[PDB]
Order: sequence, then structure tokens, then C-alpha cells
Amino acid sequence: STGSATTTPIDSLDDAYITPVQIGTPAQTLNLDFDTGSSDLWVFSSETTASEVDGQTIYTPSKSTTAKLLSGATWSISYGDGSSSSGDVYTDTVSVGGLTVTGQAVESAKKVSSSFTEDSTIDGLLGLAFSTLNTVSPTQQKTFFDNAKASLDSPVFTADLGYHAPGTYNFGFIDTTAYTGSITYTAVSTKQGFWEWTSTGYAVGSGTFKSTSIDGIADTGTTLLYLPATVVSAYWAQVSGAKSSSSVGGYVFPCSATLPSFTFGVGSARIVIPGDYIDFGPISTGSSSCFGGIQSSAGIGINIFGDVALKAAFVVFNGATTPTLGFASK
Ligand SMILES: CCN(CCC(=O)O)C(=O)c1cccs1
Ligand code: NA
Repeated sequence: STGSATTTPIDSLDDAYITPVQIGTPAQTLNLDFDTGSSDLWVFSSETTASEVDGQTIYTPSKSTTAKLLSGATWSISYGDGSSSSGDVYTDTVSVGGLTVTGQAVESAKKVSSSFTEDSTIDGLLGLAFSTLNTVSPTQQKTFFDNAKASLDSPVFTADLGYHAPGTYNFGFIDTTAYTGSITYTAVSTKQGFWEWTSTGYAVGSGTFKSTSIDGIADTGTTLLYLPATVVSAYWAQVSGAKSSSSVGGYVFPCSATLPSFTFGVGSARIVIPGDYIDFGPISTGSSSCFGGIQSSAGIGINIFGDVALKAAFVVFNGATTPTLGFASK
């Protein structure tokens, strides 16, 4: 089997991407944020505290003939941005892009933090990291990908995110029309439960490539590219008037600037992030200071190849017995 779904930016900055997901019978379609940095499939629901729901579409298990309470199971998650959610668990049928899993754990939110409530466009998350990170207790649950894997034509999914445009998540096959050149594969460590890999270095603009190992994770649920402070300082030093502001919480730059590209290494391959991808616009409406898309990881504890990096590439998440990541230009 295979599945193929379109993923759409939630706003004009590509702050996140939403993908429609069918849950239950008859189908309830919710727009979920597919997150390769977490392992819970959780939704706004009929159980969510009413004051914490503001425009989201909710899952109502009582209206699904295939929903069953997973008796005694609870969940609670905290993300790297400080947001959180918790609740109870149902099993139900879940379909993405024509690919169906029966018996998927659907984590129903009773509580969500303010950042979720305030984002009316995101109805929940679909985690695509390793199932070792799933927060359901006392019985940990599998991701949608881990439940689909054995049925797929090939044990893979691919992320093809757009710059200010829709893109695609495919399950079970590699669309050889979706990228240019060849795919370069690289090793993954699952020791922390993430798609963790090692980049072979970087370049700023037309500058020379610096060969240096940069461990990090491939995380579709993180907007920006978070790298070591040395690398980030070398990038922003090429932009007149750029600086780190602790008042704004990251690198800012004059909106009048033209930004240089940023290249990262995948083995001998190179992925080039155009300068425009690194512009996240005004720090507040009407401001002439703009927020940078490459930020320091020094206050995180991990480097994160978020959407700014991933949407420059066709990315293969290979869940074979020995997992790998693949990257290609497009
Ligand atoms: C021999 C290089 N090479 C493949 C790179 C390519 O895909 O061309 C590798 O070492 C791999 C190790 C782990 C996954 S692939
Ligand atoms: Na922000």
C-alpha cells in the first residue's frame, strides 16, 4: 500500500504545515501538523476544555462507529517551544492520503496550552519520530508510520515541503519525479528517538565550504534551522546590521537586507537554502527589523534541521531495519 497527501502552509511565513487526516467512521477530517520530532498523534476533541478551543475542528469519538476507549491510558507531552497538551486515548481507523491504519491510537486532548488554542488552523499533531518517544501510559503506543510500515510497498515516508506553497507527504514509495539529481543517504541514530544524523558541514553564501560534523535532528514540526552558535554567527556576520536581540530572543536583521544562501552537507552532497527562505519577516506588524530563520541551538541542547532546511530538499525517512535519511535537491 501507499499514501500521498498534500501539506499546506498555515500562513504566509510557512510557520507550520497542515495535512488533512481522516479519523473514524464515517470519516472526520482534521488538519494535523506532521511532526518528525515527536511520536504522539493527538487531536482537539469533544473532550477538550471548551475555553481552550478557538476555531479548531474537533474529533468526536462518540460519533465514530470504529472508536474504542483505550481503557486506563493517558498521555501528556511538552514540546521544545514550551507548549503542552494531555488527555486520554481512543483507538480508531486513521487514513492519510488513501493509506489506512486500523487500531491507531488517537490521543484525545482534555487540555492544551495557549499556543495551541491560539492557532485555529492546527487541529492536532501526527508524530513521525520513533515510537520510543510516544507518551501514552501505561502502555506506550505506536506511530501511524510504525503501524502502517508492514503494509507499505517500501518502509519509507518522504517530506517534500514547499516554500510559500503546498508540498507533499508520501508513504510507502519514493516519487522519482519530485527531485533532481540523486538522493544522498546518511546514517541515523535512534538513541534519542529522533531522526538524528550528522551533517558534514556548511557554507555561507558563495563562501568556502567548512567541513565539520554537525549532529542534529530532521524535524518537520520545527519552523526554523537551529545550529551551533559558531555557525549562526558566521552566517549573520554576512548581513549588514544583523545582531542577536535576547529583547526579541534571536537574530534580527534590517528588513532592507538581501540574505545570503546557506548550504549544508549531506555526505559529499550539498543542499542549498536560498536566502529568501531565511526571511521570517517583521518582528511585529510594521517593524523594519526582521526575524532570522537560522538561530542558535545553544539554549536547546540539540541542533534542529527544521522546515527552513527541509523545504530546500526532498527528504526520505527510511524506516528499514537500519534507518537512514536521504536528501536530494529539487
Ligand atoms: C557509501 C556512502 N553511503 C551512501 C551514500 C549514498 O546514498 O550515495 C553510506 O555510507 C551510507 C551509510 C548509511 C546510509 S548510506
Ligand atoms: Na516567533
